Amino acid sequence: AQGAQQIQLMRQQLIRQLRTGLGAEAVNKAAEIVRAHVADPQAQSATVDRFLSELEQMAPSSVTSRLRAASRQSLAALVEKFDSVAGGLDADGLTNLADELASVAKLLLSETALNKHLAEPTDDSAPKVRLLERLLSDKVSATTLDLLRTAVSNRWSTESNLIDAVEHTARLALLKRAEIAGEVDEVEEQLFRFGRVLDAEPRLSALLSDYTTPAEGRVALLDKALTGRPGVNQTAAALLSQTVGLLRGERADEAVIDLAELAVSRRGEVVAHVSAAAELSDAQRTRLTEVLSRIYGRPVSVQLHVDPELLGGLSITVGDEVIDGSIASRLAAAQTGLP
Amino acid sequence: EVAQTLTQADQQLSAQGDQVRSGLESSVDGLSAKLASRILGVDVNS
Amino acid sequence: TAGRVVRITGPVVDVEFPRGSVPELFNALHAEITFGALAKTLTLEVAQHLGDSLVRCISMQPTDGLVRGVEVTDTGASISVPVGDGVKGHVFNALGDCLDDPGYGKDFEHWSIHRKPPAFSDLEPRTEMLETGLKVVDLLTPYVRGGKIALFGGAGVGKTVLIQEMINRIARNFGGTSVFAGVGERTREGNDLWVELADANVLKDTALVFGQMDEPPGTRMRVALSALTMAEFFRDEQGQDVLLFIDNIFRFTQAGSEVSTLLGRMPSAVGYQPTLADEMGELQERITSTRGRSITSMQAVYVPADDYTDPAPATTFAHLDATTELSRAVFSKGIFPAVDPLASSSTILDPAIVGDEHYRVAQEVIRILQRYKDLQDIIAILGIDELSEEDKQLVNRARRIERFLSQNMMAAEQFTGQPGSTVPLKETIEAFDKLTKGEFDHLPEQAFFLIGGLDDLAKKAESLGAKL
Amino acid sequence: TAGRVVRITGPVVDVEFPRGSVPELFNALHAEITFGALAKTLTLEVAQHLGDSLVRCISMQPTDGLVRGVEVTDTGASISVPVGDGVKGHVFNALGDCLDDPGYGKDFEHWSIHRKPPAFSDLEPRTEMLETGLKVVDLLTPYVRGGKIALFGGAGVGKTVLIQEMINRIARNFGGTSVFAGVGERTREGNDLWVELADANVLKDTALVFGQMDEPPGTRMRVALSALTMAEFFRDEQGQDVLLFIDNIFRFTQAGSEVSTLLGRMPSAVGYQPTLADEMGELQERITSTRGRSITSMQAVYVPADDYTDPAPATTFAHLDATTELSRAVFSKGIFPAVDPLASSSTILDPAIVGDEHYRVAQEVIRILQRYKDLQDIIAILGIDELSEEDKQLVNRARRIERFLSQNMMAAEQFTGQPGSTVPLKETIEAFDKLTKGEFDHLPEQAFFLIGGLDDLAKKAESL
Amino acid sequence: IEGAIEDYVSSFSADTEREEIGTVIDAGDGIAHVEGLPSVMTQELLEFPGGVLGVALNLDEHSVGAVILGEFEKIEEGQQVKRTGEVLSVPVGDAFLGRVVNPLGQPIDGQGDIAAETRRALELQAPSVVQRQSVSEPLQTGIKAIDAMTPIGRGQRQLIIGDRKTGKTAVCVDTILNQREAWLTGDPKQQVRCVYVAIGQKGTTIASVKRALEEGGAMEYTTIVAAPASDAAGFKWLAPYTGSAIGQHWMYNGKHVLIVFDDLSKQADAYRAISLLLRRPPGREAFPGDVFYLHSRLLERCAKLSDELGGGSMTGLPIIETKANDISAFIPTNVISITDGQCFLESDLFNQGVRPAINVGVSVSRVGGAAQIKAMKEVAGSLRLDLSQYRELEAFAAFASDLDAASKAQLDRGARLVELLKQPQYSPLAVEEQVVAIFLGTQGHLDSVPVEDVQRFESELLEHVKASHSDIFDGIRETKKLSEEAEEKLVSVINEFKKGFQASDGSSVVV
Amino acid sequence: DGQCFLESDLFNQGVRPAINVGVSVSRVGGAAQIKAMKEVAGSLRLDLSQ
Ligand SMILES: Nc1ncnc2c1ncn2[C@@H]1O[C@H](COP(=O)(O)OP(=O)(O)OP(=O)(O)O)[C@@H](O)[C@H]1O
Ligand SMILES: Nc1ncnc2c1ncn2[C@@H]1O[C@H](COP(=O)(O)OP(=O)(O)O)[C@@H](O)[C@H]1O
Ligand SMILES: Nc1ncnc2c1ncn2[C@@H]1O[C@H](COP(=O)(O)OP(=O)(O)O)[C@@H](O)[C@H]1O
Ligand SMILES: [Mg+2]
Ligand SMILES: [Mg+2]
Repeated sequence: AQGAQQIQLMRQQLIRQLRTGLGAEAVNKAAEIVRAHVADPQAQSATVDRFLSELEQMAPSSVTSRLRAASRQSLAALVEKFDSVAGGLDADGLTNLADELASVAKLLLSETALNKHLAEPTDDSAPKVRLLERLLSDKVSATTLDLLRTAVSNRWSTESNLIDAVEHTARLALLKRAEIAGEVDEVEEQLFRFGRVLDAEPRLSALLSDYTTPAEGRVALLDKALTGRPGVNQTAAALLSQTVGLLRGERADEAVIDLAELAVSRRGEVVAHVSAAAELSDAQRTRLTEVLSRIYGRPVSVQLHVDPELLGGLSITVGDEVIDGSIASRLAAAQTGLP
Repeated sequence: EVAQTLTQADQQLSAQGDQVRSGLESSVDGLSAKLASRILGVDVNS
Repeated sequence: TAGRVVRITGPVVDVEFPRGSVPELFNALHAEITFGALAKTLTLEVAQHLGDSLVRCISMQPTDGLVRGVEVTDTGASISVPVGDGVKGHVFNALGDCLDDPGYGKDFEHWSIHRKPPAFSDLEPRTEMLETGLKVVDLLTPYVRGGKIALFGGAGVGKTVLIQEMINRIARNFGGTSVFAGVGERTREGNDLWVELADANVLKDTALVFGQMDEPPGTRMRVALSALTMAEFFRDEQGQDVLLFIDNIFRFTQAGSEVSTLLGRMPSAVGYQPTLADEMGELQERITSTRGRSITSMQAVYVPADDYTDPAPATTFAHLDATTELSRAVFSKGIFPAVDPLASSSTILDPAIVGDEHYRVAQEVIRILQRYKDLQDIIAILGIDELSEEDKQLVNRARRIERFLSQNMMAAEQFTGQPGSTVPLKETIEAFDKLTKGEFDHLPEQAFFLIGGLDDLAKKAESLGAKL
Repeated sequence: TAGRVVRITGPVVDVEFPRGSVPELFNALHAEITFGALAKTLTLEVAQHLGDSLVRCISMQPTDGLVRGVEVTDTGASISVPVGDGVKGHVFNALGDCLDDPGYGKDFEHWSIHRKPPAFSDLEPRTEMLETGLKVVDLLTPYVRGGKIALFGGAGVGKTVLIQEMINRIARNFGGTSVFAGVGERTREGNDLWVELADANVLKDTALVFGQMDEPPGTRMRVALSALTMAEFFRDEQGQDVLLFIDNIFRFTQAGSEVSTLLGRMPSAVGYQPTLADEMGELQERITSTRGRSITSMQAVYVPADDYTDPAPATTFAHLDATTELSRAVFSKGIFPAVDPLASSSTILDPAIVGDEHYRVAQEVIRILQRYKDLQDIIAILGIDELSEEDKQLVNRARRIERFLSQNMMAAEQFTGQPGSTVPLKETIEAFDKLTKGEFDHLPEQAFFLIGGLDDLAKKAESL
Repeated sequence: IEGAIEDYVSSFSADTEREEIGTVIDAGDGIAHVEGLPSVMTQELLEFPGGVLGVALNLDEHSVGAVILGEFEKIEEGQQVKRTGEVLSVPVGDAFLGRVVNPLGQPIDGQGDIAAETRRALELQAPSVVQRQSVSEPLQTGIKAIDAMTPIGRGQRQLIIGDRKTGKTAVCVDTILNQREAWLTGDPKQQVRCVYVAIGQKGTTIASVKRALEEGGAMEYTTIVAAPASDAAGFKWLAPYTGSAIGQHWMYNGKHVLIVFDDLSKQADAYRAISLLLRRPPGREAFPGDVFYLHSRLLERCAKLSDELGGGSMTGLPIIETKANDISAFIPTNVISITDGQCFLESDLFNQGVRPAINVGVSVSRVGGAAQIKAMKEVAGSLRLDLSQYRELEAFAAFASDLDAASKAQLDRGARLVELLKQPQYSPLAVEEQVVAIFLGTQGHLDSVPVEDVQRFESELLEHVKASHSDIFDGIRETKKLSEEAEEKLVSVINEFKKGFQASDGSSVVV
Repeated sequence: DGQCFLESDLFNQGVRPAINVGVSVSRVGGAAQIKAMKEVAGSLRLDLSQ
């Protein structure tokens, strides 16, 4: 009986080797076939359309991460104060305010001890206000006085949080002036393209990210190499130059994508980093935006990132949640699914 | 007895696997085509 | 796409790569030391991914002269060693480079030294005695052909002499291939073994892979994997019986623990790495025979400070079919091989395999030696006169038995100046059956010291004035 | 004002609260595990204030299935157990939840398990004897009222029957009650004890609190305090004399060590928690006599490696007043309770506490038994013939004494239908004085099995 | 077999779904830290690319520490990690009998798929203190020493603790083999289903154990959960829980289960490795603060259920390897505290020929006589005192002249009984045969026999009765007691056999 | 390549050099001796151990 066991075991192991091989060559040939079939644009379009239908039939659902309750609430109060006060400010006034805020943030970053003293939480903000107005009233505007007083009065977990709050207020003022000019979409697209190209060439991004080197040289590098171009929005250029000027302990591409995220969130929308092997039709884009908005309720600003490696299909990531329709992902699942 | 049965089983198993490999080769294309057809949500005539 | 060295601390190097170019774990990376005196090419094995595109690597060569920021190249694969019949008769290092003929084997097929062990369904227990001619081994620790044999013991108890003896007795007439892995041992011993194999004409059939105790921890970690890869190729591709000799396997674990804290891992009990059992298990489980494919492996296992409870030998014990445990106490008595018959074990020492008579004689010998061990303290304090008559008779028998388990080995001729001997298993069983029955109680115990069979016993008794 | 989980590492959970809502140390918090298979309400005990509004807590239940960010509710008080007469006859866990009837006692008065010992003034300067009524215990190892008794004994030695006997005597003689604290309790043994107490009809006089083997270390650390809180309510509020059983106290110590390790504290000597003495003292100092009422404790003690100098037993014995060892040898003889009169001891067996007559009688009994034990080996090897005449006389007297230390116990009625006896202390003293003097050596040995005082001895002698 | 793969491909299909993802932020030594996955539970099963599996053990605001259960070398920074929304669980059913599976319930014996009746989470709570009843049914190991001196009941946890090469696996395998007759009975109240968990053993050792079970026909009712030495620390840590889950599925359906853990010390080592790699605080012997909890929650799931829950039971036989016979080490101390009784095996006894090498002086069973049948209770009553007196007197072996008659008789009886408790390997004895052998020993029927012959005598006599006087065994088995008439017939049979028996030295054994 | 174990016990009792023969050993052995010494001292260490 155990000899029968042994011979049946050898037979079954031969069977298993057969199955494993057959499966390996089968999946390889299937990959070749699909890649051959997906070369033509029509297959790409049809895959996108069917996946969009699948998303349409999908049912809806419900759902700054680094900051915490105190810091998040203080920043919310600061942005509300800005919305209230700087609403009537003029575009040139907005640029002046942004420049003053960036200069103040640079001063705080360079002068660590003053940042500590101004950032240490305190129930009574009167001393903080007194020191801030004593040191700044000389070289800032009244609206800047009010914004800085509001920021310092509130609470933050650490000094870096205060620096981030000041930079965020300046960036949001720049975005306010951008929307005032009516080119909000233009700056959105420019920022996203800049982030993508910066991610593509990590060498330049890392070179910029070195805060050890004086920031004037790096911002000049950005101006002459990338930010200085014919088709570059001036507002986006200024925002990116400011962001790189304040870079410290952060990598440039991450900062740029965060800039784009904040800019889109300024209108309340949520960015959906769509990925596909080819650009979609305008009707396809509208359908995608509508279906994603329905799924997540809030309007969604779809951003297309072409990547031929998906072999057709779409991959939509938003808020740490991903719907993966990529054909490459399906092929990987099929391969790993083999016995 | 079991030793002789096992050695003959091994050699005939090698022969059977060898002759099965060719039979598998002539039929893998259809299996791969069906896989690629159903993976894409649409039939591929290839 | 190349990385650059960020941190250098002894054998551990941190390397930063561009996003998306981070090498896979266990990949081989190359760095250059250009300082003239120590110029060389470092091979680094990726040990960890630290995040932010940094990898922590173990260097295979000393990092002296290495500089921060130097280019680091990724080979895209693990460390690989040459495989095939060509490796026979040649000496390699952990990286696969031939030492006797530098440049040899570069064109051979190369196999990665990292491999999964055989599937559980392919494992068949091995139960077949491998007769050696050593009385103690054949009687009380019968070795298994295609099984796993270990020689445990502390420093300087005869592990290497016994490994060389087993080479002489087994590999000298082996019909297959032999692989000797020198893991973190003396270079002088490696040279002596190379010369001995060349003289014995066994080298032609043997592949030697050496990583000495002067190598950095990475080389001592990976040399065993390299030799094991050669053995695995011979088992799975050439389809021939393989002899795998490893000395000393404990050095693999020791080298692993040397870098454990530099790799950031909190130490475990007795200073060992937390992953001792897992790394040992992977390596050991690769050292096995599979159905129809034989690897008779013989490992020397060093017992730190003679402490058999130490986690390294204790963890190793579970991986063996037969274990000859050498004792410092037996060594200090002049008994060689210094085997502790009460502590050694064999999985095939049962009536079903070795037979009723062999098992009976072995059990009787062990019982007598255990009783003698119990009576040692009484004899030391109160003297032997206070023992019962049967206890005195048993003590005499046990002393003669412990002396007779001693044997003059060929590999020991360099020390004793006395030629070795080989005792057939049947003669061993008959002789120890006679001993346990008291058939040799009239001979002086000195007649039983470092001899072969009963003929040698009669000769020595004649030389001492006795006669059987 | 509710917190949220931020970190989970086994039973250790970090919880963040708003600025003004940080719970006090040892407060009980409630989180929820909603995963269907493992759904439960998780109890966390605040162990440290990490700062930045973060607290580190020990989960009283396994955290398997817990998610980061789920709400955590502060209950405003530490672990509180139900008290009152209603806890008698029921089984509770360390958190006060009734196990034999879930939801039972949820409306009772609830007392925090973290309480201070009686104030220095409130303590009784004079140590008092607890007259149990058992001849061996009263004579050789008298118990201290409000003190601590260590219990040692293997399996099948009457340990459970002895516990039942003490429950009976505290319930009947003193009109008191019992609380059993099973620290690191084996579930099988806990079920056995519950069923046996129900069968003995003494469960009504006992409150069982089980912190079982398969719970995280926090519950095993706090179960002793829970049971002690029930006993403290019975003493201070009900004005009763309580008997508190702890099995095993060493497991309370070991759970404390495990919790200390989980919180990252550096281990002290031999790997125990740095505050081992402090924790043991906080537990033991609450067991005492205050304002005319006492909690007496009998505690099973495990000695690691039989090393009495080990930090755990070394700290525990700093608080133990008496020792009672149960012997396989005595039990095999049929002597119940199987107390070892030579290995057992009491700290108050001194003339200054129990008087000179009691001390003299007990010392004479101990001397006779020790001499008999010395002669036991001779008797076993060479037989009683080789013994001297004085040796034979002493052997007979010692056999009669060692058999008169046996007693018909209250808890033994359910086994041997005969009811138990309660020998007054003076009666026991005089009876054993007479036995030692040699005023009963003529009577047969069998007449000394399982009887009370001298009246029962006379009756059993007549019956033979 | 091409049809086999054709069926899978024709049946294979995938569908997109809103998935929560994280990214591997670092990886090393079998651990991976993955950011994201905000809603991941503790102990949730995560899937990394290439079908790699991990368990989320360490959750903080930054990342999730995950133990990778295999193929860790495939883990890479930046890889996408998906949550499964499920804690660790394994399939369970009757199809697992005779199969070898890994700690995930996946067959590793190469005999095809396993039809799972259902799935069971590995961390389902043990039966409560009110869901149990007293352990009162014998679990016959077939080993005379255990069944007489430290009896095991159904639902008990009997630790088998000893140094290496003392016979612990031998004892457990003998128990499993002894369950063969109960299995053949066909009655679920008598049948015992066996689970053998192998942790950290080399694959060939597991193959040898399976071969031994095959020889005795035990694999018809035995399941092996194997986590060999090459497995990841995750599998070594989880295997006992997988075996326990299968056993619990059987236990809650009124069945009786015997689970062996060979051995829990290797599981403790694997868990310590995981905890240290996750930077959890170490304590004594570098173990985490909850290793005792590990083993205690594992072993409290072995229970005897009440009749309200079907009355099923699971008996645990954890194995512990001590070093230098130091039972006061950390893990031996914990497991000894947890279990109901302990069988201490010793190398010195083994080398003395005392096999199984159980030290009856220290071996205990807190359940005790409640787990024995009435006959065994009667015959085994005197064994404890007899052996204790024998060990007391053994110092006087050569001085029997100096000993009074009672002491010399005690010494001779003790030697006879020590020989009686000896048993060959792979030879479980039925309870009736054990009763008869112990009766021989304790009733003075071995006094006339030479010591060195006792064993053979015993065996031969047992073969005689079974051949000619099987009514004695019948009576004992059906009634579970030794009747007066059966006892008299047994005495007469013993005396006649003694008439027929011949000692090794040749002297008669009569009277 | 071997060691000479010096013991204070042997030194005190007059054995100077206090080499503990039972545990002291040379891993080169006879190769490190001239032929005459190897001839007259082949088993000396084992003889003193015994
Ligand atoms: N009753 C017995 N009679 C004879 N030999 C036995 C007996 N029990 C076990 N042995 C033998 O003793 C040796 C050790 O047995 P086993 O491997 O079961 O023990 P162990 O303590 O589990 O060992 P390990 O540490 O290797 O896991 C084996 O050779 C086994 O055959
Ligand atoms: N069979 C033997 N006969 C005589 N001497 C021996 C024998 N085996 C070992 N020795 C002595 O003990 C020393 C230690 O042996 P070796 O095996 O090289 O060390 P280790 O046991 O540490 O590997 C040898 O160099 C030799 O001098
Ligand atoms: N006074 C007594 N009379 C009759 N039987 C007793 C007496 N004391 C103890 N026993 C018996 O001894 C056994 C002791 O077991 P148990 O009560 O569980 O204590 P332990 O936990 O020490 O074993 C009981 O089963 C009981 O039957
Ligand atoms: Mg050596
Ligand atoms: Mg084993």
